[PDB]
Amino acid sequence: GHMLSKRDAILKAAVEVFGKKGYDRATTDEIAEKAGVAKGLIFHYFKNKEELYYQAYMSVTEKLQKEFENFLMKNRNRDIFDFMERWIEKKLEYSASHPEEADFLITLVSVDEGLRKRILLDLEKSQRVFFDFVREKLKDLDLAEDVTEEIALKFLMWFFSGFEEVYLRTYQGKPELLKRDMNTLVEEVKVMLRILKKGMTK
Amino acid sequence: GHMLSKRDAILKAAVEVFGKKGYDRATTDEIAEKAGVAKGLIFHYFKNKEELYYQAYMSVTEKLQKEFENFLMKNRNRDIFDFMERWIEKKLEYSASHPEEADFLITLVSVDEGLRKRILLDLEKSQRVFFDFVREKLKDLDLAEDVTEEIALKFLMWFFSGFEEVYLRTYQGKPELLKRDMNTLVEEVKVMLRILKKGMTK
Repeated sequence: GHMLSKRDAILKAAVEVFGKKGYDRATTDEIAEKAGVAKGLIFHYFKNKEELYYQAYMSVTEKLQKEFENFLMKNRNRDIFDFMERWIEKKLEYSASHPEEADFLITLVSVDEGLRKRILLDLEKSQRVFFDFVREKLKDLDLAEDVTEEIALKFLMWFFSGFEEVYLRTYQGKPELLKRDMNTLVEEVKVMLRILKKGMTK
Repeated sequence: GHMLSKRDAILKAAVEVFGKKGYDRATTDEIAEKAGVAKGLIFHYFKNKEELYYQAYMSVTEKLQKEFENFLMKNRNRDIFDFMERWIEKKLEYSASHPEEADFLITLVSVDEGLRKRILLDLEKSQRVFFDFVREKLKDLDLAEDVTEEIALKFLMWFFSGFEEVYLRTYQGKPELLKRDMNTLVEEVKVMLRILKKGMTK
């Protein structure tokens, strides 16, 4: 019976403690105890706590990216609002089923600005897949002749990404509550995208 | 030539260091050096760093509340979207002119959950003034017969409060950039509220 590589064990423990305590409050002593490794092995694979946080972050966002690209490739031809609605439903389900990953991702706010910036630069190339897709699909739309593709794209991304942020924070450490509110959230999201569509297009 | 009371000097220094470093990284040693007081006087007026953060937070949100209630009392009779547009313009101006307060307020995310929760409970009574006002003005509207006052109010507050959050973070430590982007931001905000209005109402 094979176990996790020592690297993946550290990363899973990292995802857990960081998510619980936050970056600043978490200790690599604790992450190592939790991983069932000697304090010094964190140093071998990672060098320092900042680098641990960073690889942990890339490792989780890499998982998410694969999910997304599969979804993209299957639902590419959909109407852009239908696309987003469906995608949000899917992220809602991931989050309730992967609460430790969820709690961890939302910790990106509380890290020193230089660490956070590094992550967003190294992440820009992947987040631009969804961004370029929407920008593309917006061309197939009848935009209200006071609304720029720029404003539409801006509004749409901000709805999409702030919604993520709002529920992750509201339901941090409370997965069963998210699950209880799932159906309502999905229906609220539906109407909201229908408001954007209507207000946004001719 | 009278100076700040020692309490207000501590609080102003608190607002500055917390805003710079964040709650966890900031030290009360540093706040006291910065305030030109002995390390022990923080303890006399405040007891601990958590309590310092909390009074600092109440003190800044108390300033904001007075601004808001004056604005409310003058612009009470406006159309609710016109009201919000104007209010956002005003908050944009405050923030660029009071960048240290701005940077400080956005630190509420990175504090331990129990401190953050305390602040939001003690703050609920004041934030409900704006909330109850909007809820009230929404009754004077022709809501699209798939849109509940609940969803409308939810969408409107989330636009309003996430916009605050987005610009505070985007322009953290960069007041002259906010000022440069002011006019564009105000115009983007205008169109976005016009999209909500249109999508939201008959």
